Amino acid sequence: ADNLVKGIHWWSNFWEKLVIEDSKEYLFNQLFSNREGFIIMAENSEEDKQYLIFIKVFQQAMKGNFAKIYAKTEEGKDPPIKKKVERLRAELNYCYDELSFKEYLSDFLVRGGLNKYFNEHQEEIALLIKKSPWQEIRIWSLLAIASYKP
Amino acid sequence: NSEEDKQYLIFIKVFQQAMKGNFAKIYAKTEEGKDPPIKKKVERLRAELNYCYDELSFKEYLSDFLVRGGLNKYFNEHQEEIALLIKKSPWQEIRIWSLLAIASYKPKD
Amino acid sequence: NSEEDKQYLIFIKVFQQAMKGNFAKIYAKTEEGKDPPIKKKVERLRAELNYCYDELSFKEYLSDFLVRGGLNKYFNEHQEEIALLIKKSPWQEIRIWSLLAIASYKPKD
Amino acid sequence: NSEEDKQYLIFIKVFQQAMKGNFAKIYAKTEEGKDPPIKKKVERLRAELNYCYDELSFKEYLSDFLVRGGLNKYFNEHQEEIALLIKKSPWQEIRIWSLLAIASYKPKD
Amino acid sequence: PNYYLYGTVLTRYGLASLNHDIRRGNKTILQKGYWNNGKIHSFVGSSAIRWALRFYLQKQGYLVNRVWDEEEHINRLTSEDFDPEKFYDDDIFGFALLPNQRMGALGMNMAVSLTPYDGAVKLGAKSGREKDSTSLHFTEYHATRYQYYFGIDATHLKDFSRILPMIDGIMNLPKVGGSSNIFNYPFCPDSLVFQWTNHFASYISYCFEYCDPKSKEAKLSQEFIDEVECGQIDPSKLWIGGTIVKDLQQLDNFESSPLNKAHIYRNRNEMIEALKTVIKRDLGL
Amino acid sequence: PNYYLYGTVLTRYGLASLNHDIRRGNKTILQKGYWNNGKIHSFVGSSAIRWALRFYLQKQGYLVNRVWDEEEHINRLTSEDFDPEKFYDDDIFGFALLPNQRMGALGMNMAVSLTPYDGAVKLGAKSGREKDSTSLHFTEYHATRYQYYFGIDATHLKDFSRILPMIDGIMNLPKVGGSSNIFNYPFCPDSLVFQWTNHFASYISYCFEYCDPKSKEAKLSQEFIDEVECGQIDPSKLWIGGTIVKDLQQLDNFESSPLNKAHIYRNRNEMIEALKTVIKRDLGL
Amino acid sequence: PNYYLYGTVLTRYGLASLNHDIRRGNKTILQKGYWNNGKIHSFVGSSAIRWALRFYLQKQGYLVNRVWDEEEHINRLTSEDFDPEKFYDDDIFGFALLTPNQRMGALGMNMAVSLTPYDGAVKLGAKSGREKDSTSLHFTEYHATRYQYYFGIDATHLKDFSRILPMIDGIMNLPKVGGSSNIFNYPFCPDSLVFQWTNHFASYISYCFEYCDPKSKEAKLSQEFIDEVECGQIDPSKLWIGGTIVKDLQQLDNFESSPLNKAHIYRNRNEMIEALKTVIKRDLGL
Repeated sequence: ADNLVKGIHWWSNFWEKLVIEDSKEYLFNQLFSNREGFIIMAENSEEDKQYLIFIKVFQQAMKGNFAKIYAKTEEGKDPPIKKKVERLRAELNYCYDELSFKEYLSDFLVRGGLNKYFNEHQEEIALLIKKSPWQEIRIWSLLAIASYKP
Repeated sequence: NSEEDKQYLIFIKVFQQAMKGNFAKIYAKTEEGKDPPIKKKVERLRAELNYCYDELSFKEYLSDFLVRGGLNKYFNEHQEEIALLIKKSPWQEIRIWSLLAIASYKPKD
Repeated sequence: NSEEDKQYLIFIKVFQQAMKGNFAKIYAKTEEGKDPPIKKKVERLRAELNYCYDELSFKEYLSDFLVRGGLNKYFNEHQEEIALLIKKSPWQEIRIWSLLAIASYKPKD
Repeated sequence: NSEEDKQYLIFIKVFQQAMKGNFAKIYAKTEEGKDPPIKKKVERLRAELNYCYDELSFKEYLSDFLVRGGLNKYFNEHQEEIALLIKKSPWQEIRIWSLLAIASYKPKD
Repeated sequence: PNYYLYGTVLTRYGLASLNHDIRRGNKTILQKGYWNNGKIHSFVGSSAIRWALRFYLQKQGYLVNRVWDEEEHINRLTSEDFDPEKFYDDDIFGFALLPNQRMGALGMNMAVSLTPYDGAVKLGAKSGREKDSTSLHFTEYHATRYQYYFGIDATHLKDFSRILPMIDGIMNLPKVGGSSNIFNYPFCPDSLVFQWTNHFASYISYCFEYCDPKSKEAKLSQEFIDEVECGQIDPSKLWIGGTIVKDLQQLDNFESSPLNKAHIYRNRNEMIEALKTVIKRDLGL
Repeated sequence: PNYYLYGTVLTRYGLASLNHDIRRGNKTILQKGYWNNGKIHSFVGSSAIRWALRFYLQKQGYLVNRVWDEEEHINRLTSEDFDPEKFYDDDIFGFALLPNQRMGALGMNMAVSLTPYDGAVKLGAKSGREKDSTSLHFTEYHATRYQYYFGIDATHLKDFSRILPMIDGIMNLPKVGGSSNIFNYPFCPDSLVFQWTNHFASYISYCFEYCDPKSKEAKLSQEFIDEVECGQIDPSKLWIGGTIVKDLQQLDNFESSPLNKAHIYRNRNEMIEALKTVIKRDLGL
Repeated sequence: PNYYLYGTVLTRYGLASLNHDIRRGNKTILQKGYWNNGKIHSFVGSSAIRWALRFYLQKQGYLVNRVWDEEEHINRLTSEDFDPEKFYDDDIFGFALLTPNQRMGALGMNMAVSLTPYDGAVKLGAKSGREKDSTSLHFTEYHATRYQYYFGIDATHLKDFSRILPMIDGIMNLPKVGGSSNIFNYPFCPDSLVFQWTNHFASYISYCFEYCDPKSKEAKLSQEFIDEVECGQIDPSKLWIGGTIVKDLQQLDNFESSPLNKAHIYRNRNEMIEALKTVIKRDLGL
C-alpha cells in the first residue's frame, strides 16, 4: 500500500522485509500464506520477466536433479526429496561471495541436464547471471525452490 | 551491452560449438549399439571441468577441448578478443562461463 | 595495451601462419584424387603437442614446426620479442597458446 | 637488459648473417632460369640441424656452418661473447636457438 | 587556552570478528557497511573502544565509577550519584542517568576496516557423533587492519591530569569486545597520526589507505600528505609514529617536503613520551 | 600484577587436510581464504587447537568437565555445574550454558598457511568393481607449515599453576582435528616466538612470514625485526626458540643487534624450561 | 601409559607408476604436486599403502573383516557389524559405516613423497600391429625415484596391544602397492628406516630423508634432522635407524662424538626390527 501511494513499484523490496528483516517470519509466514499473491504482482511486473524465466530455468534444473535422485533411489526405500531440498537451501545460504555462489549455481544447472528454457533464452539468462549481484540471484533461487510445484 | 558482455557471449558460443564438434565425433566413432553415450559424456565433461584445481590445468583442459572440437565459426570471427579474454580473465570465471555454456547447449533440431 | 598480451597475440598469429605453411606443404605433397589429409594432420599435430616432457621436449618441436611452416611475416616483423618469449616463459603456457592457435587458425580458412 | 638474452639475440643475428652468406653463395652457384634451391636448402639445413648426437656432433656442424657463411660482422664485433655462449649451455638449447634463427632470417630480405 | 587532541589510529593485521551484529539463521554475521569506493567494509563500534578504555582505567587502579565484575560479567556502580570531579570515567566518558548529564571529553568514532570485506566465513561444529540443533554453525571473520578516529577536549576535563591515563590506555588498549576464543585480534596501535592544536579544525580523520585491495600494506593517504604540502595542518602540531614512519622515510624528496619538519618517530613509545611532555608543558602539569 | 603470555609458533612442513570446509562435491574443500598479498591461504580453525589442548589435558590426569569418549565418539560432562575452581577445562577454556559463563583464559587465532595454496587435490577410489556413488571422491591437501597466534591472561586463571599444563600441551600438542588416516600432520611446533610481559600491549602477531612461494625456508620477518630494532618489544621480554634460531644466528650484525640480548635457545626444551622458571618465579608458584 | 610409534621410511630406487591421477587422455598421469623448492614431485596415495597393509594382514592368516577376493577383485565383509575386538583390520585401520559404528584408526600415515623431482618420463604403449583402433595407442607416465612416507601408531588405542607386532612386519614385508605392477613392478619394501618410539605426541621426524641431487639415488639424511638430533631434542635412546642410510651415517666424520652414535642404529633391518619389538613388548607387558 505504501509503495502504491508512493507510486513506486509494489515490489520495492518485499524479500528484504519478508526474510532479511523478518527473521521471525512474522510476515514471511504471510509470504508463505500469500506467496502466490507475491508472484501475481511480480507477474504484473514486466521487469520481473527475466527473473521469471530464471525461475523456470532453476525449476527445470531441480526437476532434473530430482529425476536423477529418483533414478538413484533403491526400490522400496523412500527417496529423501525433502532432505535434498533442505540441503539445497542450506548450500545456497552457505554461499558467501559472488564466485562461490556462481560456481554452485552453474554446477547445479549443469547437473540438471538439458534445460529447454535456458536454451530458448540463452543470451538473456547468461547476461542476467553475469550482471545481477549474486545476493539477488541467490534470493530468486531461494524463491524458485520455495515456489517449486510439480 | 558493453564489450565484456559481447566477449562473454562469444566465449559461450565458442564452447557450445566445441561441444558440437566433440559430440559429433562421439556419434561418428561409436555408431554401433543402441545409442552412443552423450549424457554420460556430458557428466564426464562436467566432472573433468570441476576436477581442475588451478589455472594451468583448467586452461590446458579448455584448450585441449577447444582443439578437439574442430572448426569454430564463433572462434573464427573473433581471434584476438577471445584469446585475450581466455588469457587475462581468472580461470574460475572461465569455469563458470564454460559450465553455463554446457547448461545452455541447444540441441540441433 | 599490456605489450605482453600483444606479443602473445602476435605469437598466435605466427603459429597460425606456420601451420598455414605446413598445410600448403601437405597439399603440395598429395597427388591424384586422394583426399589431402588435413583432419588427420590436425589431429596428429594436436596429439604430438599434448605429448611432451618439459623444456627440450615440445620446444624442439615448436621450433621444428615453425621452421616447417616456412616464410612467416608476423614473425618477420618482431624478432626480439618473439625470440625472448620462446626462450623465456614456462613451456606449458606456450603449449596453451599454441593449442589456442590450433583452434584460431581456422578463421583464416 | 638481461645480458644473457643479449648474447642470445646476437647469436640469432650471427646465425642469420651466416645463412645470408650461404644463400648468397648458392645464388651465385646457380645460373640461367632454373629456380635456385632455397626452400630445399632450408629443408636441408633443418634436417642437418636435427641430425646430431650431442657435443662434438652439431658443434663441428655449427662451426662449419658459420665458416661457410663467410665473414660475419656481428661475430667480428662479438667474438668472445659468441664463443663463450657456444662453449657453454646445453647443445639442445643452442639447436633450439638455431632453429628459431632459421625461422627468423626472413625479414633480412 | 583551548587545547584538543585528535588522532587516527591503525591496528596490526590479523583475523577479526569483533562486532557480530544480529545474527541470521546459523551464520553469525559481523557488522559491515559501505565505505570508500562503495565496497563493503567491516566496522567495530566506538562503544567497544570506550568500554575498553573504561576497563583499562579500572585495571590500572584509577577510581572509575562503573566497576566491571569480570567473574559475574556484571556492571556495578560505586555511587548512584555521578561525580565527575572524583571519578575518571564520569569525567571522561560522561554519563546520563535519566547534575544529571555530562558532555564527555572523549569523542570517538567507529573503527573501520582498511581493506574491503570479501565475505570470508568459518564453519564451526560441535564434536562427537551425538549431534543436535546446536551442532554446526558459521562464524564470519575478516583479515584486516582496523582504523578509528577519536577526539578529546583537554579543557573540558574536570582534572587536566586525566589526559595522561587516557593516552596510556589508547597506546595500551586492552581487549576490544569480540570473540577472543577463536579470533583473538589485538587492537594495540601500530601507526598513529596525532594532532595537538588550539584550533579545532582537524584534517587527520581516516588518513590511511590500502595499496592493494587485498593486502597488508597500510600506506598513508594521498589527501593527508597533499594537505600537509599545501600549507594548512602545521607540521609542528603533527605527530606521526609507527610502521608508517618507514614508508614515509622511503618516499622520494622526503627531506624537502613539509612532512620532514613534523614530529615523526619510528618507536611509538618515544613519540608518546614527547607528546606527553608537550601536553604537560602546555597545560601546566 | 597482571601478566600475559602472547606467542606465535610455527608447525613442521608436511601435507595438511585438517579443516575440510563443506565438501562442495566430491572435493572435501580444505578451508581457505585470502591473506597477505591477496593470495589464497589455507586455514586451520582455532577451535581445532582448543580441542587439541582439551584432549591433551584430558589424556594426562588433569580433571576436566568434558570427557572425550574415544570409543562412542561423544562428549560426557562429569558435572553440569561448571566449577572453574576444580576443573582445568572450565578454568582455562570457559563455558556457556544458554551461571558464571567465565571468560576463558586462552585466546586463540585461526592458523594460517605460511604458503599460498594452489590446487593440491588428490584422488580417491574404493578397491575395484561393484562401484556406487561413494566409489569416487577427491580430497584437498596442502604441503606447507601452519602458523597461529595465541594469548593467555595469566592472572585470570583461577589456579595460577594451571598455566604450566597449557605450555606443556602446546609443546606436545596431540592430533589436531583432521584427516589423520590419510594426511597425518603433526602439529608440534619447530620455531617459537613467546613474550611474557605485564601490560596488554601485544605485538608478535603472525610475525613468521616467508612467502617465497613453494618452499620451506620460513624466514622470520622484516617488520618484527624492525620493531625489535626500534626499541619497543624489549628483548628481555622476548623468547625465541626453534629452527628459526639457526637462521637468526646467521644474520649479519646479529652480535650488535638488540635481538641478540633476547632469550634465544636453539633447543625448544631449554627455552621452555627457562620460561617456566621465569613464570613460576613471577607468579609465586 | 600412552605410547606412540613414529617412523619415516624410504623405499628402494626403481621405476614406479603407482599413482595414476585422472587419465587426461592416453597419458595416465602420476599424482603430483609442488613439494619443496617449488619443484614438482610425484606422490603415492597413503590409502594405497593402507590397502597394502590390509592385504598383508589378510594373506598371512589372521582375522580381517574385509577379505580381498583376488579373483573377482571384489571386497566382502565377514561380519557386517564391525567388531574391533576380533578383527585385525577394523581394530587397526578403523571403519565408517554410515558397538560404535565409527572407529578412530590406530594407524595414521601420510602420503608417500618422491625423493626426486619428477621431470618427464612418459612411455609409449602400442598394441600388437595392424587393425589398429582407438585403443591401439596409449602413453604411460613413470618416475625413477625413491618414495618416502610418514606413519604413526598409538599402540594404546589398539583394542589388543599385541596387534602392533603384525603391523611392523607388514611395514617391512609390504605387498605390492596399488599400481601398474604388470609393466612397472615397484617393490615397496623398506631399504632405510628411521623409527621413534616415545610416550608423547611430538614427532619432529616427519620427513627425515632428503637428498635432492635431481636424478641421483644418494638418499642422504636431511641436515635439519641431524641438527635436531644434536640439539638434545629427540633423545637418541628413543630413536631407531636402520637400513642403507646406516652406512652413510657411519661414514660421517666425528660420528662417534655426535649424539647420533648413541641412538639405536643397526645396518641390518631385521635385527633392528627385532630389537624394536623386544622393547615394545617389554614396555607393553606382552
